[PDB]
Amino acid sequence: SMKVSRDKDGSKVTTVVATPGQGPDRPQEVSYTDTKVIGNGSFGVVYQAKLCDSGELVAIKKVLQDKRFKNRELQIMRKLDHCNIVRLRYFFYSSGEKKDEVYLNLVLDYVPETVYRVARHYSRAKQTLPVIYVKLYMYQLFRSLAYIHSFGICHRDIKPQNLLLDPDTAVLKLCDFGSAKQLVRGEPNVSYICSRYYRAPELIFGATDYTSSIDVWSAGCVLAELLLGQPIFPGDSGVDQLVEIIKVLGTPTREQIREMNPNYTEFKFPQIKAHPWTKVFRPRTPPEAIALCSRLLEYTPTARLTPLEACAHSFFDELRDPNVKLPNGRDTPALFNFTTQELSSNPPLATILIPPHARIQ
Amino acid sequence: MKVSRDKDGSKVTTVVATPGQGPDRPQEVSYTDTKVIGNGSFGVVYQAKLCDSGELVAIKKVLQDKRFKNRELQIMRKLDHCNIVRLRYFFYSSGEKKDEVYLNLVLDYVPETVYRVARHYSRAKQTLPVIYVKLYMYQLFRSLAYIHSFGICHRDIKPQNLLLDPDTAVLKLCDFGSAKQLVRGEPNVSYICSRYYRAPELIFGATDYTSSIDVWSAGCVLAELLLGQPIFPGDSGVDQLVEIIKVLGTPTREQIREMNPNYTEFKFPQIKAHPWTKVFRPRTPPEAIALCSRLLEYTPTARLTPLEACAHSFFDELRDPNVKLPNGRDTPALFNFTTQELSSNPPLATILIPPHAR
Ligand SMILES: O=C(NCCCN1CCN(c2cccc(Cl)c2Cl)CC1)n1c(=O)[nH]c2ccc(-c3cccnc3)cc21
Ligand SMILES: O=C(NCCCN1CCN(c2cccc(Cl)c2Cl)CC1)n1c(=O)[nH]c2ccc(-c3cccnc3)cc21
Repeated sequence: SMKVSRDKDGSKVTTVVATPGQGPDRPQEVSYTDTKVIGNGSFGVVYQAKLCDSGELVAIKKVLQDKRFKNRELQIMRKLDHCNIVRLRYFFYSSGEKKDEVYLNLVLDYVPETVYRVARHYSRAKQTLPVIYVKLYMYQLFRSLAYIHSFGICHRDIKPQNLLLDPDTAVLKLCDFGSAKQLVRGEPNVSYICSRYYRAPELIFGATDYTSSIDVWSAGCVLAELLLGQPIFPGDSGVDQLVEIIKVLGTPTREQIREMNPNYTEFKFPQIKAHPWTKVFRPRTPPEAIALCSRLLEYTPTARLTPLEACAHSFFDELRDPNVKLPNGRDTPALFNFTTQELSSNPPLATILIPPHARIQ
Repeated sequence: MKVSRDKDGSKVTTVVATPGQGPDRPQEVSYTDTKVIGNGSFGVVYQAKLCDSGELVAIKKVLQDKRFKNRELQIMRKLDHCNIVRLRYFFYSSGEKKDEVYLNLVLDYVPETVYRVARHYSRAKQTLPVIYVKLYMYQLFRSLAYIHSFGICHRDIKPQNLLLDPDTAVLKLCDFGSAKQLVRGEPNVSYICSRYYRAPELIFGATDYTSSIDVWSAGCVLAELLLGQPIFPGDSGVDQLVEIIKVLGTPTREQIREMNPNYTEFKFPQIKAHPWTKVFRPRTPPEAIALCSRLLEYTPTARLTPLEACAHSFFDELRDPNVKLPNGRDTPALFNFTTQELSSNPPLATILIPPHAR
């Protein structure tokens, strides 16, 4: 049930009764107006709306509700609370004319930009994003990956379109969990998740026993794309994607193929040596960024850095400097308020992750 | 290879190349006017002019593994069809720098592709006339019916790999770098075939697929030509599958088992079957929609064979004795079938060869 109405200057106003995303189930009277679509596709429509009272902008994701099982994205969104993940404020059910079908609406934070759009603005003008922003955007993404992985949840669709951005505050928030799923060892999972360009090689090889390290590969493809100005492993087919991976990483040894897809899909690749990673990027590319890419984009999934280990990489040392600031003068967003949940994968890493100045009493 | 010039300042290359569809007696071949016309993954595709007949040719240059023999070459020397690009010659040469051997494939030159022609009508906000949809689709099925009779699967049917001569309306299939003979019992990789056109059993990661993946990809080209845009788009397999469910409906558990037996352990939203007639524009011929529904089937064994598609009622206008091209010329070769081409279903010759043919 929803109650449509108007204000007194015009302005159509919708009022729903929604459940808080987190906390106890205390129903909520939420009124919003100025509804405008901000893109759809597959899952459904994603709207933008303005809250009537406070005037804040929010996003509403409207998908079809399977009457059999409850929506998996909703069960995950309610378990999550992190500064680098888009927050589920409320959620409610509704319809739309007859249909006899139920729609699930997820009221989330609104963030005005995406990494895809920002990287495209710089790419169209023949230039790359300033490295300080690349450090800030990837650190916050690796922080969000270390959080959901602590719960065993794999995003399974890391791409620049799913990385929201506030340009003023440099805050990054991961969004779109319609492909996320808790990965339990011994259980199989579908191999056709994740978008092109960013699929881990074990996904291209059709493996079903993959771990959360596929998110680390996809995040590594985002970092290299921001450095190169174009996707590092493009291709319209899995064969084309693999060729671009062989071009950089080299031919995968037989033991590396076993770690990816143990099924051995029965293919023989051309033998190409290892592209020295320094030749892949621009001349003035920071070598620490090149070092991070090589440690994220590894054939062997267990050899890739964990999200928490990526945050502690030397490429992010500038963010731990006490005098670091955004170019526009403001302070950096919160980068060191780690929780025990966040550090559970490797608590001793807090000796590096939390700089001394972040502990000044 | 011996680089030289003419006498007007043109630069001419002469190599000793082996005829593709011959015994094995190399000749001296000279070409000029070399220009890049394609690149990516495999290598570079050049265009050249034969110094004798002035005939335009395409040279596909790829790197050669010294271990095994290039599988594309071994397939090309076996093929001889009017709707498949012809391997005129092939030769080896150096390049790059680390003493690496390069294989060069001298093929036919066809000036246009289905992708580029369709992209023009899409930009101009119109649809390709159905007569051209008939001619292009028919010749593509004829090419698939040929290679499938050898057990060869193209595994990459897409409009970019469908060359077109606009004046003669001749279609020629090209790009066999993914082609492979599919033998029952042997597994084959599931990461072949380009996006938008991958068969559903490929998205499910099945390794026991048959030649019917080309038929699905063919059906995706037919739907795209009728719509003016891809019918099953998506940057991921989940997105591609959802667009398929919206048209075909939720596949029954029987259809899931026939697609990928492993059952990838996923549950899909229960969407009813979109009426095929509501997918296309109102003026779309019903015979075209009928052919699409018989190509884009969940169960791979339920899809039409390439030969059965050539005999579909959608191509009846092509068998009319008074059909002509919009530019006035006659239709190209459409009925010069061979015994090998019809081996899948010989009784179909009564329909495929109209009474007025030879
Ligand atoms: O996407 C967001 N913001 C984008 C900024 C505004 N842009 C959209 C409108 N526009 C635009 C875009 C393209 C072309 C044109 Cl011509 C135009 Cl005008 C300008 C740019 N989200 C946000 O803020 N909270 C969210 C919560 C969940 C999801 C989400 C997305 C996908 C799947 N599931 C959930 C997305 C957002
Ligand atoms: O592709 C072919 N013809 C079409 C070339 C496409 N364009 C034509 C002209 N043109 C262009 C023209 C006007 C404006 C603009 Cl703006 C432009 Cl760009 C530029 C190019 N092939 C051909 O004739 N024989 C082949 C043999 C093998 C392969 C092949 C391709 C991929 C993998 N393996 C084999 C391709 C051809």
